[PDB]
Order: sequence, then structure tokens, then C-alpha cells
Amino acid sequence: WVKILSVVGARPQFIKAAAVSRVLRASPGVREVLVHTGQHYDDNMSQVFFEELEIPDPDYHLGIGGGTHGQNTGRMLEAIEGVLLKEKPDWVLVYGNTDSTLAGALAAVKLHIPVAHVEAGLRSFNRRMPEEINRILTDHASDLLFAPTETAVQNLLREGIPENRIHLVGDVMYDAALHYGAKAERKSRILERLGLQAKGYVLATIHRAENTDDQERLRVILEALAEVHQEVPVVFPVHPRTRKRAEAFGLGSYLEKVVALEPVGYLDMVMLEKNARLIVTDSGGVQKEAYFYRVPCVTVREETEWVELLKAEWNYLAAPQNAKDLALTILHRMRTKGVEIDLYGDGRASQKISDFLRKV
Amino acid sequence: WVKILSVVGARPQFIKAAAVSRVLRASPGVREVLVHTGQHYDDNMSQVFFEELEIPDPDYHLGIGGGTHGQNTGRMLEAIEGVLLKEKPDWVLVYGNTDSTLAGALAAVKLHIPVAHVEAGLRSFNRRMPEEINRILTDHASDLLFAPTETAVQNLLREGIPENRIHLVGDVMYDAALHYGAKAERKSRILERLGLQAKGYVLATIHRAENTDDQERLRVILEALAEVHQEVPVVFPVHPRTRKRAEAFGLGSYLEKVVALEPVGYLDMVMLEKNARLIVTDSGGVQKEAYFYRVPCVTVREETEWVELLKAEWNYLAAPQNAKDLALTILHRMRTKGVEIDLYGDGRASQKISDFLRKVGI
Ligand SMILES: CC(=O)N[C@H]1[C@@H](OP(=O)(O)OP(=O)(O)OC[C@H]2O[C@@H](n3ccc(=O)[nH]c3=O)[C@H](O)[C@@H]2O)O[C@H](C(=O)O)[C@@H](O)[C@@H]1NC(C)=O
Ligand SMILES: CC(=O)N[C@H]1[C@@H](OP(=O)(O)OP(=O)(O)OC[C@H]2O[C@@H](n3ccc(=O)[nH]c3=O)[C@H](O)[C@@H]2O)O[C@H](C(=O)O)[C@@H](O)[C@@H]1NC(C)=O
Ligand SMILES: O=c1ccn([C@@H]2O[C@H](COP(=O)(O)OP(=O)(O)O)[C@@H](O)[C@H]2O)c(=O)[nH]1
Ligand SMILES: O=c1ccn([C@@H]2O[C@H](COP(=O)(O)OP(=O)(O)O)[C@@H](O)[C@H]2O)c(=O)[nH]1
Ligand SMILES: [Cl-]
Ligand SMILES: [Cl-]
Repeated sequence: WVKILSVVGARPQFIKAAAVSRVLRASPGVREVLVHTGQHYDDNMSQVFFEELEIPDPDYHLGIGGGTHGQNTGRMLEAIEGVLLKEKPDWVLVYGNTDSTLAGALAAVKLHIPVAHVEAGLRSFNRRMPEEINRILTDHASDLLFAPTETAVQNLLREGIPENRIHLVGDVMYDAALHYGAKAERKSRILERLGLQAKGYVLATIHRAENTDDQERLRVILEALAEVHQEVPVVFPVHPRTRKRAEAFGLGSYLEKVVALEPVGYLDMVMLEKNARLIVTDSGGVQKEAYFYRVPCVTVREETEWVELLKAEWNYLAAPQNAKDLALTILHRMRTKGVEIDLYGDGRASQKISDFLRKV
Repeated sequence: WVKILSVVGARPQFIKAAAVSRVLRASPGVREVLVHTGQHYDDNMSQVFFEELEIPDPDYHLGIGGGTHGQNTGRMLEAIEGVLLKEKPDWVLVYGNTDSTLAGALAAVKLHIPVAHVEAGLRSFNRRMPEEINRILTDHASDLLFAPTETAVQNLLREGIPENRIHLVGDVMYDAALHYGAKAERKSRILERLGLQAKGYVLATIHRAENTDDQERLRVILEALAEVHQEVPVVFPVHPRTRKRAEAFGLGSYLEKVVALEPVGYLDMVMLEKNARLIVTDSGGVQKEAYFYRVPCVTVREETEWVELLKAEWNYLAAPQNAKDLALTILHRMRTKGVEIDLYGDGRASQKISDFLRKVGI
């Protein structure tokens, strides 16, 4: 009998936790407690993932969201701690690299509760980025580090973290892709409702703060996607912050010139990803998923944490400096492909994690 | 020209800030803002330090204290971010390794405000200590790391922190002792008041969570000091956390078997330290201060961050497993001296810090 308490806050964490929860569910002598920090609150950012991915209802929802870093983090720290004091888990699992992730780790470590980091050791090497700080501080607060890549392992060793607390387990998001592919296949009619042809479109997601808070970068991107749309339709589930920023800066018309959508659930997303001729993104999960389905990817950033995708030629960096340049880069890359290679493990990262926990 | 905001919360942070602030006041094109988190709030833990050490009143008093790690840290995080969004300083200075330190660094780093850590790189290698977490995360959040010892430099290098963000400046608490030494001698009457001669007592402080939150460890300590007291008087300024714990555990009667005091001010503390035959402590700062005055030290812990003191034989660990043994260790070490050696620098650590903050560049 071991109690594993998972802290999730964001869309990409709900998806990671869905792979790990399934395994821990069906593990003998494990009880899972699941805390939702409230970081993502809208149904199309949260509840749709609990439904379609068959994720047990949270034991707690802390309903903390939409504030500053200080506010969100500070309140998550107090609220999570209150729950940890009540539930007394053997392990706390935190996922990815949001304020939720860091609050979870920090609440736990002060209570002497072992912390494991699912997706550990990724580095952008840009310490100005809030997500890089969250990655570093979470890894340094954690007791176990579940690395998805060799790079991530080397990143952790370089910062003095001992071999014996690092387990290279692959990526749980590959697990989720594998497990949920069939259900996506039978439930999603998004190509239908969108009148899209398999391989008859490009899929875009953009929501990095460094791309959306900056008017000139955001303009370069929305201009580039509208141009690209002249040649091949662009489907664009628009993050809510991205949509806020584009409206605020007067760039809302570029959204009208492509096939812009509200955020979609995981099953639609899998189907849009699978059937895309090419994926343009600044998302971590989406750039790996592009590779899952062997769709060429362009990453609209100056760097990625997922360097093996660049080495394998499945992914290509295009910083948003020039709208025409960005447009051509996207159009050129859609008739490329990368090498045959298996990354991210066998789709059993979650049971490797289960195993290492109930042992350690 | 440049605005530098210090975050402080607890006694040892007001002493460190005293030393640094004095220098920054002399520096041209340097405005300071001091945020007192409210972590320490009793007058004998906060106000007395501002007064005797000549520190200007805090620009802000957040009045946070007395909660859990979660509550204190969380509330401090949100509150400090508020001040920073108003003040928009060029630097945030954080000190040591309390919950206030961490909350200061976390508030700042997410606002893209450069953080410098005064007293960076110390490691106990014991994560159960909240303090060990606070200094790991603070160091990893910081843009400048003011390390007091080579060990601390080596700690930071080992954790992947680049050499160009690390500066070995020595310890601003040596600067503090050096600068306030004459004032303490001139003004303190604590010896007169207690009726102590020089070398006629042992000084004790205890306040680690690991020593006070555990009934039987605390009993071991209080009992050991009572025994020591029978052979050489024990003076014991008692931390409010320690008193509170001693009371709740029913251990208060032990404090009557030594010369138990409320916390004393820095000036009185110098005089007590300086004239003690031996210091026994679980304090960080008191360990170094014992060495400043060449008084043997016993550290009632399983480890210290100040390892150089063990190597020079000025300090000795004595984890509290047994009262008889701990007493005997204390009495035995009263007769010892370390090796002559200069540590902690030249007493101008603050000047080095000031210089780096000014010349670091945008
Ligand atoms: C740059 C960065 O730090 N990123 C971190 C960030 O993730 P991320 O950038 O992937 O955000 P995100 O794109 O919202 O999610 C994608 C998922 O949403 C699905 N997705 C996407 C759009 C959509 O409409 N519907 C949908 O189902 C996709 O199919 C996909 O499964 O938060 C993550 C977390 O803390 O767990 C970190 O692991 C990441 N760190 C890394 C290193 O990749
Ligand atoms: C073990 C540990 O983590 N310790 C950390 C902790 O300090 P510390 O353990 O020294 O607490 P503490 O003993 O209350 O203060 C001593 C001072 O009070 C004076 N003092 C003491 C008693 C008294 O009655 N009067 C008086 O003036 C003394 O004369 C002396 O100058 O908080 C510090 C901070 O965050 O800045 C960190 O730098 C420390 N890290 C280290 C590594 O030493
Ligand atoms: O359900 C949600 C979640 C987020 N957002 C918007 O997205 C922003 C960024 O949210 P997030 O929690 O992802 O912040 P990050 O982790 O990127 O700092 C929020 O301030 C909101 O404007 C929203 O509108 N609805
Ligand atoms: O001026 C003060 C500061 C603290 N405390 C008590 O000491 C405890 C510990 O304070 P803190 O969390 O700052 O830790 P510490 O001072 O022991 O490092 C608090 O919870 C209070 O009960 C007090 O009585 N007076
Ligand atoms: Cl998105
Ligand atoms: Cl004390």
C-alpha cells in the first residue's frame, strides 16, 4: 500500500497524468490521489481532457488560476501544502514545467515528502524564460528524475544531480499517443466538420509568451500563416492567451484569414496532427507528436528542448523575424521528412515509472 | 542611477544586511529599498537589530510570519512580487537561506529582475533541512552568487553553475563583527548584569527545527546543558521557537538549571561570545563568530555547512544522541584550540559585493 499524489494544472500535464494514472490505477497496492491546481480552468483547456482521456475526477480542485506568477505560485504553494498535510502521500509526482509543477514540488519537499519529476532534465539554456527556471528549480527540488531523453539525462548530470536519482524512461506523451490513437480514430469527426482532406492542410499552434507578448513576433507569425494559407489551408486551434494577444494588438484579422478554431480536445488534436501535411508550432508536446506521426515539423522558436527532433531532421527551427521568410520556410519544409529512428521509448514509460516508484 | 532592493526577514539577515547596506549607502548612483518580510517580529529578534546596527527603517513591512513553510513562503511570494512591481528595482539582494530568501528570489526571477545571493553555495547535503532546499533553489535562481568560502564556490561549480556568476567575496558577518566590535565593547553591560567574568562561562544557542521539533533530541540538549552548568555556568539566550517547543513538551524546568535569557541584541551577543570559555550552538552564524574570537566551538548537529571550521579544529560536531556524552564532549572541548588560519576574508566582503552589483552591466 503506497500513496502516489499527482499535482496537475495545465492541459499538457492532464495528458501526461492520463498515461501515468492508468498504470498506477491498475497497480496492486497503489492508491493515487489527484490534485487539480485550477491553473487551466476552461472546459476546452481542462474538462475535455478528463472526459476523453477517462481521467478519474480529482480528489481536490484548488481553483487557482489567471493571476501573476507570484499569486498563482504563492497560493498553489499554500493550498497544495494544506492537501499534502491531510493526505500524507508517500510520493508526490509533478509534471512538466509550469508554476503548478514548481508549487507542487516545493510544497512537498518542505514536508519531507519524496518528489518525482515526470519529464525531467529538459533545458532551453535560456534562463530568462519562466519555463526554464521552473524546469531547473523543479529538477533541483526533486528526489527522482524521470528523464525522456539522453540529452535530459546529461543535462541533469551536468548540474550535479547523481546518476542514481535519474531514470531514463522515455516520454509518457508517446504512451498517451499510442493508447488513445484508436479512440481518436473512432470518436473524432473534426476533418468532417471542417471539410478537410487527409493531408489537405497544415496544422498550427502558437502560444509561447515570447511569441505572443511581443507584438512584432506575433505579427510575423500571423502574417506568415495567412500567406501559407493562400497555398495550403492552415488549421489553427488558437490558445486563449494567443487569441487575447492578437485581438489586443489589432492582429485579429489574420486569424480570420486562416481556419482558426478554439482549443480542441486531445482526440481531435491527434486526428488533426495525424492527417496534417505539416505542423507549425511553438509547443513542446506538439513537436514530439508531429514526429510520432512522421509529419514534418517547423518550430517557431530560437531553440527547442527536444534537440533530437532537429538532429533526426523531423523538425526545423524558424525564429519569427520575417513574415515572408517564415512563410517560405514552412512551405519548403512540407516536402521534407526525417530519418527512421525510434525516440521516446516503447510506449511503456508510465510502467517504468510505476516500477521505479513502488521499488524506491 | 541603480535601485537595489534587499529582502530580509530574520535576525541573521538583518545583521548581514546591516553590513552590506552601510557600503551601498556610501556608493554613488545607488538607491536602496529594504523589504522586511515580517518573518521575525518580536523586538528582541528584529527591532533591536535595526536600532543597534544603524539600519534605516524598512521601506516595506509585509508582516508575514508564524505559519507553515507553505503559508509563510506562499504569502511572502505574492506580497514580495507586489512590492517589486511597484519598485521595479534593478537588483534584488537576498541573504542566507530562510523561507524569506527563497520567496524573494522566486518573486524576482519570474519578473526578470536580477537576483544576487549574499552567502551562496553553502551545502549541508541534508535535504530534510528546509534550509538546504532554500539555498539550492535560491542559488539556482540567482544571477550573482556571493560565496563566502572556497567550499561554497566548489559546491556551486559542481551543480552546473558557471564560474562567471560566482564570486568569492568572503563573509559579510565578519565585516559586521569587525565593524561593530568597538561599539559592543563600549555599550554592552551584559557581563556586569549577569555577574559573569571573562572565560567564566559557556555560551549556548539552540534553534534548529531538527533539534527543537523532536522532544527527545531537545531533552538531550537541555539535559546536557544542565549537566555542563554544574561545572561551568551556561548562558543561554533562548530562541522563541525553542522556548515555545520546550514549554509544549513540558521541558521548561530544564531552562531553570542554566542562565536562560530572552534573545539578546548583537552588541550583547558579541560580548558574550567574545568572553566565553566555549560556545555550543546549532546556529550557522554563531559557529563562525566563535572562530572570530578564537573561542572553541561545539556544533550540536549531524553536520555543518562551515566545514573549514572542523578542519582547523575550531569546531566539533556533537549530534544530540545522549545527554551524558554531549555534556562530556562539551566539557572536553572547552580545553581545545584550533589552528591559526584566516577565513572569511578581509572584512570588506560588502565592498566587493557593492562593486560587483555596480559593474556587472546591462
Ligand atoms: C516550452 C515548454 O516549456 N513547454 C511546456 C508546456 O507544454 P506545451 O508547450 O506542450 O504546452 P501545450 O501545447 O499546451 O501542450 C501540448 C499538448 O496539448 C495538446 N493540445 C494542444 C492544442 C490543442 O488545441 N489541443 C490539444 O489537445 C497537444 O496534443 C499536446 O499533447 O508545459 C508542459 C507541462 O508543464 O506539462 C511541459 O512539459 C512543456 N515542456 C517542454 C520542455 O516541452
Ligand atoms: C544552519 C543554517 O542554515 N543557518 C542559517 C540561519 O542563520 P543562523 O543559523 O546563523 O541563525 P541565528 O543563530 O538566529 O543567527 C546568528 C546571528 O544572530 C546573532 N544572535 C544570536 C542570538 C542572540 O541571542 N543574539 C544575537 O545577536 C548572532 O550573533 C549571529 O550573528 O539563517 C541565515 C540567513 O538566512 O541569513 C543563514 O545565513 C544561515 N546559514 C548558514 C549556512 O549558516
Ligand atoms: O483555462 C484557461 C487557461 C489559461 N487561459 C489564459 O492563458 C493565460 C496563460 O495561462 P497559463 O496558466 O498557461 O500560464 P503559463 O503556464 O504559460 O505561465 C492565462 O492568463 C489566461 O489568459 C485562459 O484563458 N483559460
Ligand atoms: O519574532 C519571532 C519569530 C518567530 N517566533 C516563533 O518561531 C517560530 C519559527 O519562526 P520561523 O518560521 O521564522 O523559523 P525560525 O525563526 O525558527 O528559523 C514561529 O513559527 C513563531 O512561533 C516567535 O515567537 N517570534
Ligand atoms: Cl496552443
Ligand atoms: Cl538562537
